[PDB]
Amino acid sequence: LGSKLLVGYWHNFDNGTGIIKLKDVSPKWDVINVSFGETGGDRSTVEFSPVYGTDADFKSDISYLKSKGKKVVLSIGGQNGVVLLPDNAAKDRFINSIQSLIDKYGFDGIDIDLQSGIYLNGNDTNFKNPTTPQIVNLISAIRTISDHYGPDFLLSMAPETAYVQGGYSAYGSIWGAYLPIIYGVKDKLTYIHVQHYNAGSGIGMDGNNYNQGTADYEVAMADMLLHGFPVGGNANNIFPALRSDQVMIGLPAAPAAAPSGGYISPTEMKKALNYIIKGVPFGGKYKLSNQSGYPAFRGLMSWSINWDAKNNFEFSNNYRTYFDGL
Ligand SMILES: CC(=O)N[C@@H]1[C@@H](O)[C@H](O[C@@H]2O[C@H](CO)[C@@H](O)[C@H](O)[C@H]2NC(C)=O)[C@@H](CO)O[C@H]1O
Repeated sequence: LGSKLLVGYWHNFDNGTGIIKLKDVSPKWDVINVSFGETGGDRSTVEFSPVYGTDADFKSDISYLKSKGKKVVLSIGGQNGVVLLPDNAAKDRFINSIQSLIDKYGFDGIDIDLQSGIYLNGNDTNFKNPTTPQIVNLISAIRTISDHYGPDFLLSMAPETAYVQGGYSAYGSIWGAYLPIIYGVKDKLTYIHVQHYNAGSGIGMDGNNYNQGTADYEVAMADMLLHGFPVGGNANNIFPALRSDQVMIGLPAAPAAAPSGGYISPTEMKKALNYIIKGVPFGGKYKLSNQSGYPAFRGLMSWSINWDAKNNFEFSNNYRTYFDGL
């Protein structure tokens, strides 16, 4: 896996942007997050069927990409996905159904993109030791699935900001709810790409409010994970820094990819990237915690490959050239 990645979500569906067959995906993407595994009635058995091709065709397309150095990852969740693991039985259905799918298609890893059904219960106050079954069991399942595969099974996650940086303001309900998951699987975690979009405003470690889609916002939000931060207003409850190589930023490929805002122009985003990676500022209001940068910052994720293809390949072309240019 390269040191500066472009991770692109791939639509296993036509939402009007069309279907791109796997071999027609731009090689600028290093990792392809196939979207999405979802559940039926039991909310625990994950299901997936390719939007084009026989199962064997799709598996073959995945093998081809892998032969080219690309990673093809199964994403679980997104917008409409629901996974509920109230008990061990549900956890086991989740584990087994996901392993079967990885075995069936040869996926390189999994991406956790669960955006519903995840809450810190009352009394669940310690991110190092969660008590909410959904959280405890998700952690357990993720470790178990990761441990079912070889030395470079890829694990990623794409939580919304409330679940992560939100933990700076509160710890309970959705606020900070992915912190225990991140912490619980950090030794297996390849990288996390929080969704810096459909997000409104975020509070930086300088206590200031930042608006999504601005360079300052992107730096302030990433710095939380790069530096670590106190949780829920408690100076004595510090969430530790992840490895810089575990930190990515998730962005919309085009304005329309995130209908509630979040899109940032590459020209503005490169300002943020230069500051995060090299400690080179751009006259912004946010001050980076390490003013000489975090060189090992892992790269950018985008929703999505399909949106990118529809937007003059702006995201993939701009950021591949930027990262290659470093
Ligand atoms: C990772 C990620 O961006 N997850 C969310 C996306 O799922 C979501 O895109 C929407 O996904 C739906 C399936 O879950 C599609 O039906 C829907 O068409 C698609 N919407 C668009 C505009 O592409 C994005 C939307 O910005 O939000 C993410 O949170």
